[PDB]
Amino acid sequence: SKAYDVSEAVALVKKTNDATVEVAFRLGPRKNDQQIRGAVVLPNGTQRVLVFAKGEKAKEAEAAGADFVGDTDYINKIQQGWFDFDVIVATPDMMGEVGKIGRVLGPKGLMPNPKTGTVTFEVEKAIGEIKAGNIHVPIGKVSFEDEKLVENFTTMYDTILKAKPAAAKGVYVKNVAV
Amino acid sequence: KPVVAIVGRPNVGKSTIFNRIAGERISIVEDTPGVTRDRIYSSAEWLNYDFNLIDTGGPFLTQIRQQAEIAMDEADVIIFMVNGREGVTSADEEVAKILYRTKKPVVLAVNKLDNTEMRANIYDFYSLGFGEPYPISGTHGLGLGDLLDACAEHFKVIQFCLIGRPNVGKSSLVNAMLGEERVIVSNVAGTTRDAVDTAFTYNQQEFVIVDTAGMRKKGKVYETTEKYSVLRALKAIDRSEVVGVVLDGIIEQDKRIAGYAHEAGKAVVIIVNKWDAVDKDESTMKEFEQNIREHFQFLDYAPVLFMSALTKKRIHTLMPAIIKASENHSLRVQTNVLNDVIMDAVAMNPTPSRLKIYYATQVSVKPPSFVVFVNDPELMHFSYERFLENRIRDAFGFEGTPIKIFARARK
RNA sequence: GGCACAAGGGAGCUUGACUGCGAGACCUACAAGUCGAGCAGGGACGAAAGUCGGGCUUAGUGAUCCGGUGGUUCCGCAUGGA
RNA sequence: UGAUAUUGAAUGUUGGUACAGCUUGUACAGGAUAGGUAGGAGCCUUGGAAACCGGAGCGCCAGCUUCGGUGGAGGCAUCGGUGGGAUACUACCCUGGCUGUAUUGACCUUCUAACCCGCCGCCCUUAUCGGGCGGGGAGACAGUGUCAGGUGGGCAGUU
RNA sequence: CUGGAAGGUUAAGAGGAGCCGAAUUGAAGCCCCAGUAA
Ligand SMILES: Nc1nc2c(ncn2[C@@H]2O[C@H](COP(=O)(O)OP(=O)(O)NP(=O)(O)O)[C@@H](O)[C@H]2O)c(=O)[nH]1
Ligand SMILES: Nc1nc2c(ncn2[C@@H]2O[C@H](COP(=O)(O)OP(=O)(O)NP(=O)(O)O)[C@@H](O)[C@H]2O)c(=O)[nH]1
Repeated sequence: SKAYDVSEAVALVKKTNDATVEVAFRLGPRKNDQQIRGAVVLPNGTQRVLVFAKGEKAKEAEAAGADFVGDTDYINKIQQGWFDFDVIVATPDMMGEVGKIGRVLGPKGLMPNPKTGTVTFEVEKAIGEIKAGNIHVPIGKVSFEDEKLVENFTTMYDTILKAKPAAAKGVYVKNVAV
Repeated sequence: KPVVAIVGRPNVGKSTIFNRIAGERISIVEDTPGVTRDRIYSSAEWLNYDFNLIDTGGPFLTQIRQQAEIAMDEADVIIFMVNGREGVTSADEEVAKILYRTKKPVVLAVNKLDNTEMRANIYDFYSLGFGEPYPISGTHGLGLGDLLDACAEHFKVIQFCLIGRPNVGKSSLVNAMLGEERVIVSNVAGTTRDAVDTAFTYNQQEFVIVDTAGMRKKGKVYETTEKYSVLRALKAIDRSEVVGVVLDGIIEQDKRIAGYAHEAGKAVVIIVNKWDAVDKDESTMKEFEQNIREHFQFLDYAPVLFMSALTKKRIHTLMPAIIKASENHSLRVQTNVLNDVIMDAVAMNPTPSRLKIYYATQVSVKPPSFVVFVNDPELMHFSYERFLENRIRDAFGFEGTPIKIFARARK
């Protein structure tokens, strides 16, 4: 019945366990025009990112920490197989070509789309930062200390609010479930 | 022949596309509420191929959506429009749920992309798990070639109209005629929005009935270009030759509604509805019979018919009435016989400074029309013109149709 | 008003049957309105130079105040955006 | 010709809201055949966990959801993938209900105080005006101020 | 014009088998009841 505080819930989701502390947030479609879906680099913070870099952009992609780049087309290797691993990003030139292949990325949630900051010319800066109207966000672990998830939820809430959606009218906040 | 249908959500350029395929009958505005409210048919042409097209809609929402499901099944291939600018919405999956259980072919389309730079952002549209999206634009004719082929891949008389004022029962009238649920009926005025085609055969004879959603007072039409729908009624009148008028068992606008039809040179028939509502006993019909005769005198040839949609009485007599008006509206006469009687009229009325009559002949057969060769075109009097009119309408039938009369000079 | 050097026929694909653009006839009231000089960009059997079409004018009513939809290195009323 | 303030008091008839609590989504899987967000970090236990037998809702009329004492420390086994899934949820939420909680709305009786009287008495007063007290009758409608359907022959404009 | 459903038809069809049309459904209208004559 009682709404706890932020300084209490970080110390208490220690006790709700090495598990991962995640946050749900009910948003306030009618408002799809100014919907609230997104990604931001995190403060208090293993992935396997595979890139689709084209041209010279592969040359800076092999030194940042990526596992496999490609031989400029391995979607034929993606056809009939392809246990995908963690994250797929791309570049704004071959995205259309990969896209015209079908929904091998539709119901699997890895389709490159430049609304998320994942399809850009800065592939070296993109590898290094990734490593019904609702958003899910993993802010961290159980084993993090009490001062880590406070900055993590603060950064994510300031990101949500920094993004005060248009048609701001009416309540924006409905629920925080830590 | 193959039948194609388009479904979707409010604001997806559907009616717009359908119009761009062929014609502009479909009403187009910019707002959430104003959408095509029911099925409508047409014809198309794409190579040897010649399929049709079914247009659907996005208060009362259950009915139209149900009507859309009716279309859904009896269709051959499915066109599923969706917007491109704002990505994926809740309503998209909502409709996708029924599409998944709809064991029919699906071709997806993406609108609102009218420039090359906007052609992208299609990868995101891979959720449906359907085939390849093909962008299209409404303002411009972009990307339609790929779409049509996408459809062609799976691809293997008289007309009369009914008009009136809103909230009279005109929609109930039609559906009952066919005996089929075809158009939406509601107790609120102006439920229907735009004209709907319906083709059917009666007694080895095919017919085409049309609705016009009723019309309010001419000063009473102040809305978000709902005149844009009113004009569609006007075009419909031009399309067909016979008009039936429906009054509920009299207001001057009903006379004004009959105004456009009479001047149009189109046969017009008087019909009443809801006869069950009023008292129904001996000699009741006379009161209305002379009231309409007294009110309406600039028309006389219109026969009077009685029907009640709810109880479905006398509805059989309505159709035949229409056929009789047809040939009357398309009938020529022997010029010898016509001029044979013109003089008898002048013999009995030798008081036309004096007009002279020499000749009269039928020229326009589409609508009973003729021309008289007199000495002085100015010397006439409209009453005398009204005199020669009745005489001819009494020599022969010419009933249920108007007559236009012309008077050329001697020359 | 043509005598084939403008009614046959492989290829040359093919409505440049185009995007830029301009000296004279007109009617000469002009506006308007029309018809045909002259030229960069490859764009052709093309090789020597031939290309703005169905070889008499005969049309898609007036093509417009017909914009309400769209690209904007143009303005934006105190400074940013709208 | 319909809304809204005058316009108030109690009955039942209901509604609409929100707040809790309980319950709901059988699907082409998975001990059957369930909506948008993590592959565990098992439970011993309990109308049966194997079989075992009530109860609806029901049913997708299949076969489930738990209230759940026999066998019972036995049992399925978190665990995998004939459908795009796959547990122990951090769990949020919707959907469809039920329960009660409260805040209103509306109809039925309606009572009187409102608001009314071209009703009868007394006084101002010598007065068929007017006014003040009494009774009486109708009583929350009426009428009264602002918003929407005919309708003016009443007023214009007009070629 | 008035009821009371009985007598069937169901009507173009909606549907269609063989070969243009099987079966099978299908409002009215025909008193199929008189009173009525406006
Ligand atoms: N910018 C832009 N606007 C478009 C395009 N196509 C349609 N629209 C706009 O979208 C509006 C909605 O289209 P409309 O056909 O009226 O939709 P509807 O009649 O409601 N039927 P539906 O909602 O199912 O599509 C149109 O009036 C037009 O202004 C397009 O390609 N680009
Ligand atoms: N009693 C009775 N009611 C009727 C009759 N015909 C129609 N109605 C009713 O009158 C209303 C009018 O419906 P509808 O057919 O939409 O009339 P409309 O509005 O004039 N047609 P539209 O919707 O195209 O404008 C409906 O409630 C219908 O049930 C009739 O003969 N008798």
